Amino acid sequence: MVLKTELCRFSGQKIYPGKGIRFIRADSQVFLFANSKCKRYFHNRLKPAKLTWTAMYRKQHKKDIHAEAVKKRRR
Amino acid sequence: MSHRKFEHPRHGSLGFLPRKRCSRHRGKVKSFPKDDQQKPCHLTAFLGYKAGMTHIVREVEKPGSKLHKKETCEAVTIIETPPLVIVGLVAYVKTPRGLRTLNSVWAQHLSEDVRRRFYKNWCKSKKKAFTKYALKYDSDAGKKEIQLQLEKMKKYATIVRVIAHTQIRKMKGLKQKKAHLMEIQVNGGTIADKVDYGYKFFEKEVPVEAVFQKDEMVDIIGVTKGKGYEGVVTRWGVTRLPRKTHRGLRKVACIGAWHPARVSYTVARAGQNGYHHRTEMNKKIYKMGKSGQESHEACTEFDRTEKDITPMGGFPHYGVVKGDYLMIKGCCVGPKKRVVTLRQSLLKQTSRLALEEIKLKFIDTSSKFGHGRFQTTDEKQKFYGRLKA
Amino acid sequence: MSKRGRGGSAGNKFRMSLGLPVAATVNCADNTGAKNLYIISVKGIKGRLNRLPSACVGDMVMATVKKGKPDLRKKVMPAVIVRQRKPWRRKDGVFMYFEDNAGVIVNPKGEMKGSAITGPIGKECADLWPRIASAANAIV
RNA sequence: UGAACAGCCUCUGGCCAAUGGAACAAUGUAGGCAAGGGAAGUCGGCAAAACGGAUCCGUAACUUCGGGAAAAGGAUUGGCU
RNA sequence: CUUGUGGCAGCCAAGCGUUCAUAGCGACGUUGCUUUUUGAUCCUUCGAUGUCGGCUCUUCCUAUCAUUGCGAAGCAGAAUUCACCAAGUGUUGGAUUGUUCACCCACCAAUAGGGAACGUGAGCUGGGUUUAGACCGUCGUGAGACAGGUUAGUUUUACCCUACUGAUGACAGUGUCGCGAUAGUAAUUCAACCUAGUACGAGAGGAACCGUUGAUUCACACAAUUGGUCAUCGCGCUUGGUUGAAAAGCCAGUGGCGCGAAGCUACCGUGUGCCGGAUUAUGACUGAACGCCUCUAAGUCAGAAUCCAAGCUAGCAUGCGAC
Repeated sequence: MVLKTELCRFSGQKIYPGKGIRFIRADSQVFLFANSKCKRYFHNRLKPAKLTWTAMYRKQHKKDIHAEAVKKRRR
Repeated sequence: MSHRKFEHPRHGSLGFLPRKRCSRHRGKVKSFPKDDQQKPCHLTAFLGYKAGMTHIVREVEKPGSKLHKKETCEAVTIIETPPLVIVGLVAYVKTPRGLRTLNSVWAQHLSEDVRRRFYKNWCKSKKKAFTKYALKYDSDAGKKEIQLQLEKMKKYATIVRVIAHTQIRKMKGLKQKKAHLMEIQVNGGTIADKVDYGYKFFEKEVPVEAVFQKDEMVDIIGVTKGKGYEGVVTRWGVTRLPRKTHRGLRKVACIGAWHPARVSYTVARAGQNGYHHRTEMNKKIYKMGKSGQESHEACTEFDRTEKDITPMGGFPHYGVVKGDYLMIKGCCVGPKKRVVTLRQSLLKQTSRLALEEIKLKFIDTSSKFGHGRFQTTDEKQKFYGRLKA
Repeated sequence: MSKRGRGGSAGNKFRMSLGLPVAATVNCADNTGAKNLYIISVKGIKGRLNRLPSACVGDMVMATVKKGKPDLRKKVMPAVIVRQRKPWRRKDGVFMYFEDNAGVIVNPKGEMKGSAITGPIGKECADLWPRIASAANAIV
């Protein structure tokens, strides 16, 4: 598909060349934001795991769980 | 001076001075280059409807400034440019009052062409089977009339012109069904040959590829988007008057001087803005094509992957392109769903702007904001749907 | 009569968004002991009526030292803007902006007047002024 | 709710009469918001705007020792259990 | 009106300038022009022409600061200085003062000078001048005065007519496509690269032409992008209050907040902005007048940011053609 690209360091999405906004930080780090939604989160100090649109979330569930213990007078 | 010797250049051009409503919905170039070139394949203009705008990335090449070569983003206007039905060969003889038509020839078989044309051009939106155009002549009477014109043309050396009309009925997405009759000049060789060809040329369409060559600098002429009625500030580009508060903000202060008892034409005040005829010159025609049966699409992998030139979800307020397309450099005058005409550059010089072609890499036909690039990526989003999407 | 050229910078290569008018306070990104510069004028510009001269990344700028050590203080020296918080557009089409607005004080020879840079330097600045480039911790 | 006879919402009591309809253009009037910069605007920070309540910490040269003082400047503030 | 006073431009040429009156200047004088100083005047207006400055915007003027193209030089290069055609196009930001003016800082190709009811108040501001309050100093017995200072002090009305701006529009009817009369008219400036560490120069230094690329300022568009906007009250969040709760919502003159398409919009985003001719300045040709000789008398060539097309915008609604 696309062979020349950047990668959004927030929302994960491929950024086309001739697109996006790159924040140059004072410590010389580069952060790549696909669009204005992406960069607002960074400025506001959102962790991407903090359910932003749900960026670097997506983590596995498990199943249900037993009725055991958690204070119920057994030993 | 008289007062304050700190003076500014004048706001708003005097060559773009009457900012007022265009006479017709389609711009009409008032002169054309002179007949000096190839035979009546060379129409000097073609018409389309501005579809919207897209973007293309092209890999430059120059050396003067610091950075050069490598990819560059570019704006490009996409225009749907259907093949156009040339109706007639019209004989305009030059006079010392400027050109005068002697007669106009109309095709041998019009019965749908003039009937879609007719809610301006004439009037009434196809009701009871009416709005009348002349029906084709007696068989050998009408043919004789055409050849009588050939004699007149070939004795004074007529500047050959063509009446054509835009068949917008080949497009669907644009809600207008109404053909626009227009005059496009024919350029080429000797009078006898060009006229003879021109008779045969109304018995068949003319495509995009046959009027413009790729790379060419083409002046694009249209009528700007209508904005409505607008202030001084956005009509002439004057300053706001500056204060904390002030009984006029978006205003000019003084519109003359005491002794000439009359307001100048050059002073800036409000009025209509937009819907103005304008010419915007020297636009590189990057690509000409069409959906399926002209162009391929793209060449796969590095070149680019196949991407239809419409953005997914269609152009806002236009329709969806699924036909002819023409990539003309940068911005283009007009809104969307208005006639734009392309007419070859009068300054045939070129010189060095582009010169060399500059192979199409990316189209930016944007389907993004979290997804996109046709088919597979759209499928990925649809996977997170399915039974309510 | 004609003033003879050189000095004033050169023809940028892009059209750039003005971020710093006159009378702005702008960080000193070198270790002369100066720790605040004041942009007073722009070295190269031609302006017009009412409109404040404004400068941007890579431009040659005129500055006075507002605060720091008294040796630097209240002297007027040329400066080059190394960073500006207003976006710069590169040819490729990505927009690059910096965290802070900073300039360095520079010699009239275009060599640094400062011991070292701190923070990144724009590619644009390095091209125009190659002796800012050879003072650079980082070039982006 | 909250110090509140503050504001806001509501009870009780009282109106529904503020000519009505349509478009909702520029231009006004009245109300908001603006990236980056931050008074360079201007005779002048005019008002917009920001600060703001409180608890804790911290508090100046000076002074008629009473004050300045809520100086400045910071941090804190929920739901629920 | 006038032009003493002011400003600008000449004539003469004693001198200066190593030399050398006249590259550039120019005494003692002397002739003009202008109203860009201010008076003189009372012509006009006191049953009423709104003062000054600034803010803003225009047009014009040239005695042209720059740029275009040129002629001088005590122009080697180069700074620089002089003169010409020329208002085509620019001619700046701040600090302070009500001050325009002024005076600095700082940029620059350049930061020219003047006018338009001392341009510009039913466009503004109201800071100065110039009311009523008031303080101080001086003068005055006093009341008061002050070309002395200082502060606070109401800016009314356009809907009429024209101008201008845009909107429609009756001439067989109805309607098209054109033509293009006439009017308006646009691009500007700079640096880097190359030339070139070259020409030139003893060295120090140090070009331009041409070839190249972008910027600056202006103009004209457009929303791909990017940024801004939110009344999609679209979605989420949150507080107070209100539906007993649940759920789904209501009210806070748009409740507040984070986002937000579509639309609009930003040298706060992008892209684009034309070349032929006729000529000027000026250098020339041939060549008399003036046997020779001369850009000129006759004839004639090259030639400008000029001008006129080209081109671009109104489309003659009282021009017209074809259909």
